[PDB]
Amino acid sequence: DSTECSNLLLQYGSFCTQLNRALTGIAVEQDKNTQEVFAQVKQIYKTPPIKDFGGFNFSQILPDPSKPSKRSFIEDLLFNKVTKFNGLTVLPPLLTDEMIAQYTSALLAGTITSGWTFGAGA
Amino acid sequence: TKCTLKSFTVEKGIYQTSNFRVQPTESIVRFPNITNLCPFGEVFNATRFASVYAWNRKRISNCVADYSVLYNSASFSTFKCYGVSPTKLNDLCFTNVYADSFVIRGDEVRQIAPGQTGKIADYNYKLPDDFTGCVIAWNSNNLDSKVGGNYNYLYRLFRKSNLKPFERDISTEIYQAGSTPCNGVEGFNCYFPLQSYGFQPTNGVGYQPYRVVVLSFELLHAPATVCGPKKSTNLVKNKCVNFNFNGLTGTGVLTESNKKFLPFQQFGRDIADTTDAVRDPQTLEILDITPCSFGGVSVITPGTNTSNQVAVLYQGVNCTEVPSNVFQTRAGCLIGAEHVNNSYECDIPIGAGICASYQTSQSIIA
Amino acid sequence: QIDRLITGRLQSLQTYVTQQLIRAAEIRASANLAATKMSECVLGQSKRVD
Amino acid sequence: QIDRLITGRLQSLQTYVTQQLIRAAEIRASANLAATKMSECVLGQSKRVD
Amino acid sequence: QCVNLTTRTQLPPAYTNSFTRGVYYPDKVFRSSVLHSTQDLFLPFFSNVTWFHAIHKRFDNPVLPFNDGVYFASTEKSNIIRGWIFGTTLDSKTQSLLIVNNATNVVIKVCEFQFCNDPFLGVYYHKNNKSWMESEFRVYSSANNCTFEYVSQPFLMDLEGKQGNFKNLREFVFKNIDGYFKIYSKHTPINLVRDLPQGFSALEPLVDLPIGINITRFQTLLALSSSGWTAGAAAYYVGYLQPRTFLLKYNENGTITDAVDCALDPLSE
Ligand SMILES: *[C@@H]1O[C@H](CO)[C@@H](O[C@@H]2O[C@H](CO)[C@@H](O[C@@H]3O[C@H](CO)[C@@H](O)[C@H](O)[C@@H]3O)[C@H](O)[C@H]2NC(C)=O)[C@H](O)[C@H]1NC(C)=O
Ligand SMILES: *[C@@H]1O[C@H](CO)[C@@H](O[C@@H]2O[C@H](CO)[C@@H](O)[C@H](O)[C@H]2NC(C)=O)[C@H](O)[C@H]1NC(C)=O
Ligand SMILES: *[C@@H]1O[C@H](CO)[C@@H](O[C@@H]2O[C@H](CO)[C@@H](O)[C@H](O)[C@H]2NC(C)=O)[C@H](O)[C@H]1NC(C)=O
Ligand SMILES: *[C@@H]1O[C@H](CO)[C@@H](O[C@@H]2O[C@H](CO)[C@@H](O)[C@H](O)[C@H]2NC(C)=O)[C@H](O)[C@H]1NC(C)=O
Ligand SMILES: *[C@@H]1O[C@H](CO)[C@@H](O)[C@H](O)[C@H]1NC(C)=O
Ligand SMILES: *[C@@H]1O[C@H](CO)[C@@H](O)[C@H](O)[C@H]1NC(C)=O
Ligand SMILES: *[C@@H]1O[C@H](CO)[C@@H](O)[C@H](O)[C@H]1NC(C)=O
Ligand SMILES: *[C@@H]1O[C@H](CO)[C@@H](O)[C@H](O)[C@H]1NC(C)=O
Ligand SMILES: *[C@@H]1O[C@H](CO)[C@@H](O)[C@H](O)[C@H]1NC(C)=O
Ligand SMILES: *[C@@H]1O[C@H](CO)[C@@H](O)[C@H](O)[C@H]1NC(C)=O
Ligand SMILES: *[C@@H]1O[C@H](CO)[C@@H](O)[C@H](O)[C@H]1NC(C)=O
Ligand SMILES: *[C@@H]1O[C@H](CO)[C@@H](O)[C@H](O)[C@H]1NC(C)=O
Repeated sequence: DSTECSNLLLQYGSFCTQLNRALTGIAVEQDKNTQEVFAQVKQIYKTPPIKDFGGFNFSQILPDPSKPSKRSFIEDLLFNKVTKFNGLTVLPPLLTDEMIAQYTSALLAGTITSGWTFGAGA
Repeated sequence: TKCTLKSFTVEKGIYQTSNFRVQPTESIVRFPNITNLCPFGEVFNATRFASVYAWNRKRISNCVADYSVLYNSASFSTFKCYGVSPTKLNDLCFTNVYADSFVIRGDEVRQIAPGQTGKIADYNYKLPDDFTGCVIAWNSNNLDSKVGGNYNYLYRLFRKSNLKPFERDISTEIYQAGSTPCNGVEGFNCYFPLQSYGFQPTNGVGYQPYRVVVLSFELLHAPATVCGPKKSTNLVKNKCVNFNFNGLTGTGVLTESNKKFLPFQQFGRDIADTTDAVRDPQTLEILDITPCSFGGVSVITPGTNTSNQVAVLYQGVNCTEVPSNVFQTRAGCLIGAEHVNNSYECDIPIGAGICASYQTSQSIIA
Repeated sequence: QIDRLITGRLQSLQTYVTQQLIRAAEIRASANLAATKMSECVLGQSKRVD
Repeated sequence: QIDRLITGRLQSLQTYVTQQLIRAAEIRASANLAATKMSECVLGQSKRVD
Repeated sequence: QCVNLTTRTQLPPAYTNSFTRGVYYPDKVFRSSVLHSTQDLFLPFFSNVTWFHAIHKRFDNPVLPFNDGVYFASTEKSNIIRGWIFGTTLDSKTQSLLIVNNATNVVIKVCEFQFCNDPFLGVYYHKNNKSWMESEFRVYSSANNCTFEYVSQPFLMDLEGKQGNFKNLREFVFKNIDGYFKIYSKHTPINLVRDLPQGFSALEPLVDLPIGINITRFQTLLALSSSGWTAGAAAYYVGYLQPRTFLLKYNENGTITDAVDCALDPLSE
């Protein structure tokens, strides 16, 4: 909120634009990495209602419909253990926690019901 | 977007063209109450006044001199200042002010000025060349005069040498006119230099009594004790305005706060040393100062070869502070896109799980 | 004085941007490693030791 | 004149710290590669070519 | 008046330790749940302070230096410790600060007072009324120049009391920064006999007197023809301030709870 300061700053050059471009590239590559890590299959798989997985009990890593969020018990434990000023703007990520949980559940259901064939093809 | 990308063929995507910021609307300035102005309410209209050779020197204590009540008062005869403008008196501070009040004849008022010389201005009271202050005189013939002439107003007339500025004489020895040493009695070469003027209610201009005061403005290595009356405007509850709470400065939107301060704390700061809460000095209420809405203006638009309709996104800005459907998202206010309840593949990433696309009668959807 | 303040704050911003770029490079390396581990261990059976 | 020296030496220290951070990132990548090669060639047998 | 008391018992100057005292608010800034680091004149933790204890006999109140501020604490009972003296020469040649708190009001005046050898305040006892009444004001004798004057509101406090141990604690901090004579104060109920309490208590500002004079030494004023008297059992402490860094912890309501001296021990560092 100054006038003469901006007039004296505009004479330095393209430092403003360079820093803005660097921060924008960082913000874009963050979402790029988030998509490259989780979003690997373009098909959201769902586990069947029967939990007869050969004796194994995947009732602590799969989503629970009774909870308001679609995260599992371990995911809730992980989220619980971790807790617009003058020129500071925090941009929200593209893929929210709900979409990340959906991708994780899809990968888990694929690994359970298809082994490794869901990655190489159908 | 065309000027930012420096081209005429804008491709499909979201581009950050410019930035948005809510400009302030007012410049409110507040200060505590102005109570206990100064002893000027009684030092000017007092009953008795000292003589010209024994003028009093009342030191002004810690009080804000209200010069507006004196300059705008038409009851006074003359109002002149030296070294400082009368209008800027209420906007400055001083360390010590001495008010010298006395009774002088109407014709001798002209000689009471810096740089003057004569009989009264050199043997009773003298002002320096660099005197900085004001002079105030007013007519008092309606109450200081009496039938038959008054003789209680003594004055010194003859002296052996000139007096220094801001000097008061106490000794009242007789004046020596000749070379013969005076033995304390009058004679051909020894006369009493102290006399008394006569003020009558039937005397015209030049013989009427005029009460003149001398205000001395001096500053040295000491904290200021007398300043001007600081004004206070009316505050606004919720509006992006400029604030000045007793020397502070900034721009933000105020709001009712719940932080219970301490009786001696004035303004609060959060982590990283930033002022986030101040106290109104008048009503003694606590109100936070959040920064005004600001963000980036992103223009969501498809390829130029497809269409020219665009969509504006204000990142981190509420839709109420923006001022053709207006839809509010968790990433910012989006103007120019129709929000649908269906789900499609993300074409133009916006943020917070929302994307835009140019589909179906035909407009940008979110 | 305004020029001195502008120079100091611009140097601070440049230092912050450099630190953020280095940290973002580290985070990108970690994310590439995590994506590789995902694609190998989760979507298959990696014979790579440790 | 002392302020000029302070500014120059501060710029020199900033440049040195930036170069050291970049070299430390390079050496961290090299050390991660070395640890991976250790775990995959010494503690086992890797079928990865070259 | 001007009386040179001589009937006093000679005792060596006692010493004690101030564990955690002199922690005052460096500014008027509110802070909630944040450990702020400030660098100003504070009292060093676990420092050697001088102890003046009046016995019965023992009425020690000499001229003490005043450099970079002085922390004044007095475990007082029956309203003995009333006022203080401030100045640079104390011989009516230069300006000096006078602070007196008698049974009516806290009178503060800045003139060129002429202080005598042993200035004090005398209070009668059991004058056919069963009530302590003050009748002596032997502090100064003249005042030619004056620059500031303050007369607080009149009030009535008790002047009697006889307990086996002290009940009130009065801590003060006096500084002179750019002519402003800052005054901090805090009171807390204690139950001790001859020891300084071992606890933490924040010191809040009370008044700022812009005297604009340079103070070099100070002196206290205790409560009581020229010989023969009985002084009340009371003691006061004096501690000098030094420029040291302290880490202050503010609670949710904006009050200091504990402090750490930055240069006291490796753990504190
Ligand atoms: C797969 O693992 C989950 C998680 O351990 C198992 O759920 C847990 O089952 C036990 C055994 O019944 C529950 O303990 C008891 O449950 C009864 C209700 O049946 C409750 O009244 C008792 O107070 C006690 O808690 C446990 O609560 C339950 N935990 C959860 C989070 O549901 C599940 O049974 C396992 N599946 C199989 C097939 O073993
Ligand atoms: C400054 O003056 C205002 C009024 O001009 C005072 O506000 C009043 O305060 C009294 C006491 O609490 C209330 O009973 C009135 O209702 C208030 N009036 C208004 C219009 O607000 C204010 O208290 C004064 N402040 C100081 C520090 O003296
Ligand atoms: C109390 O003692 C002081 C100090 O001895 C006395 O002050 C002296 O007074 C004499 C006579 O006026 C002077 O010649 C000395 O120069 C003074 N000394 C100092 C250090 O000031 C004072 O007079 C004594 N008061 C009484 C009542 O006996
Ligand atoms: C405490 O001190 C104050 C001021 O030194 C005394 O107030 C004076 O009292 C006398 C006697 O009534 C008056 O003539 C003065 O005008 C008062 N001065 C002021 C400034 O008000 C007060 O009497 C003292 N109280 C006691 C108990 O000694
Ligand atoms: C005396 O003068 C002051 C200003 O100089 C004024 O405020 C006050 O009202 C006057 N007194 C009377 C009784 O008019
Ligand atoms: C925008 O302002 C409205 C009105 O105060 C409020 O209800 C809404 O929650 C605000 N939106 C955000 C994102 O803060
Ligand atoms: C989406 O659903 C909400 C909730 O009923 C409704 O108000 C809104 O009109 C719907 N929008 C569309 C485009 O169908
Ligand atoms: C304080 O200093 C005195 C004087 O040497 C000494 O006798 C005493 O033991 C010291 N006290 C502490 C706690 O250091
Ligand atoms: C006792 O109190 C009364 C009333 O104030 C007073 O007149 C009298 O002088 C006091 N006694 C003495 C000895 O002063
Ligand atoms: C009192 O103050 C005046 C003006 O500051 C000065 O001229 C005078 O010498 C002072 N008196 C004494 C005794 O110092
Ligand atoms: C300031 O303090 C010094 C002592 O350091 C003293 O001699 C002097 O009189 C004081 N006042 C002024 C105006 O220097
Ligand atoms: C702050 O004040 C409130 C209200 O007086 C009180 O309930 C609360 O306990 C206080 N906080 C602390 C930490 O004591």
